[PDB]
Amino acid sequence: SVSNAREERMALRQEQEQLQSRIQSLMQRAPVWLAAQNSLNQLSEQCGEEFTSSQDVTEYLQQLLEREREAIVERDEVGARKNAVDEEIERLSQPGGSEDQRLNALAERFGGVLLSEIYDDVSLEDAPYFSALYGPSRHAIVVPDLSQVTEHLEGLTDCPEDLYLIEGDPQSFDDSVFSVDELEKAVVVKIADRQWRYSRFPEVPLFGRAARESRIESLHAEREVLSERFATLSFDVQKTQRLHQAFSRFIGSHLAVAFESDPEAEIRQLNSRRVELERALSN
Amino acid sequence: SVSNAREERMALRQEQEQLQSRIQSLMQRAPVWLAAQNSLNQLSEQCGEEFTSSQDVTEYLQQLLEREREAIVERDEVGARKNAVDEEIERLSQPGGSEDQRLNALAERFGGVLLSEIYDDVSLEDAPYFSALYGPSRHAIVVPDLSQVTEHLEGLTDCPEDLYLIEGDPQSFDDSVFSVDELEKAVVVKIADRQWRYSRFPEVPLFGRAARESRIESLHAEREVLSERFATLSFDVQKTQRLHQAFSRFIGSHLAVAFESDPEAEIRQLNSRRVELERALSN
Ligand SMILES: [N+]
Ligand SMILES: [N+]
Repeated sequence: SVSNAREERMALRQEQEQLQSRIQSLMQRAPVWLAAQNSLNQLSEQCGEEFTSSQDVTEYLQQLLEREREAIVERDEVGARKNAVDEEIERLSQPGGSEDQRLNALAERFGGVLLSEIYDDVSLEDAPYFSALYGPSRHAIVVPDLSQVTEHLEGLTDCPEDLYLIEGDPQSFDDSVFSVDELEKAVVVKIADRQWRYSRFPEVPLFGRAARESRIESLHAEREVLSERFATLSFDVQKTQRLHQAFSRFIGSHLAVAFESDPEAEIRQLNSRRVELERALSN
Repeated sequence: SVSNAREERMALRQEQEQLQSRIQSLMQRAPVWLAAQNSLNQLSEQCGEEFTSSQDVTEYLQQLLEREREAIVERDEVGARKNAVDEEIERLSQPGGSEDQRLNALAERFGGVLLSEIYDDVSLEDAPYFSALYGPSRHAIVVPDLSQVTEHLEGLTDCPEDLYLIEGDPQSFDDSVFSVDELEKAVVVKIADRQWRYSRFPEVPLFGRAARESRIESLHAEREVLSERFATLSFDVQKTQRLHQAFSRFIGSHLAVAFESDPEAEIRQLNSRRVELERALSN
């Protein structure tokens, strides 16, 4: 019967050579599973959440990446709009410049209103065109009687060499009328027989500083709201890309190892089992 | 007979007391008639003439005084005219100033002439009025086709905001026409319905720098001819007023005495006569 008793003994060593080498691997495993556990606590500490599983890690990260891309399009979109205003404003600001002061004085002299002020109200898209339109008549003074001037007309001496005057109701003024051919960024009026004026569209037109200055305020409001939202976004992004890179380090290095049962658990268990085997080889 | 012989003797002393005192006066006379003769030679030396008589002195002086007054009205009249030119010139010179250079460039661009040059020819009395007249159309460019511009019209960018153009023959240009009311040192055009322009007469009008610059030359010519004649006159006057005062000194002091027969002539004559008397009182 020697065969059952001898072969039986083999199988116990056979196993013990397995438990021995099996344990040895768990020992290489430990130090790495240590570093792995550190990184996992740390990264899981960076945000209030609990990672029981590796799938949790992948889930928190799907969300992390949307937070990121969305924040990057908004911060980019905002700053785009911000710069579109930094620019806008710049344009409406440079002033030409300079209308004559004397005119203000004469319009005050004769009861009545300036035209720079009557049409100070006009729109931004229209303002440049209408300035070219009235030719040198832009700074005309509007007075309904034209009687005050005729009297004080002789008196005036220092007035600008050409003075333009128009009889109308400043409160409800009735637009002029021209023989005109509109050209790109310019206008061509037939002022008379065989005579024509070409006036370019100005940057900073006489007419419409009031609707203009008014837009320029609205742009400052918006700009400061943008720079405020931009600040919040760009921080938000930096913080997110910082947790992005957080996950990568961990993913590339410690992710496989973690979510394993501690090595020591099986190392001590296998050991009491190998001691049990050795005792049976002893008995 | 004692009476004839004694009384006869008296009359000889009687006379000798006359010759004695008569001679004494001639002696006071001499030194003064000396100084008188010096001044007469001297003054008669100052100008090539001969004074045989006191009437000669009065005659040369009538002439001297006309030379003087006439020279003083001419020198005064000349300098009056000179200063009327120093002034004139000053006025035509101060330049306003300044017409746009770009215009020159554009008129060269389109075959054709400027209006500042078409009317550069006008008169001085008319120039200021016509400048006020054309309003801002003074610097218009005259071109007969108006075709070159329409093509290059779009291209133009930097041109002054208002550009004025007129189709005519620069060589034989046909004046514009306005609805105008002429005012003192100003003009009032009805440019349109319910619209009027007031342009003051300029000092230094755009039109007529060519008839102006041309007058200004003629004034420099004349001015230098005046300052030349003025120089000759004013010297001539100084020299004359110097001979005027020459005559006065002499007139006030030595004129009575001169034109007398030398004292010594009668002093020696009377003396041989008083010696003859004394010899008869002796005999
Ligand atoms: N328009
Ligand atoms: N005139």
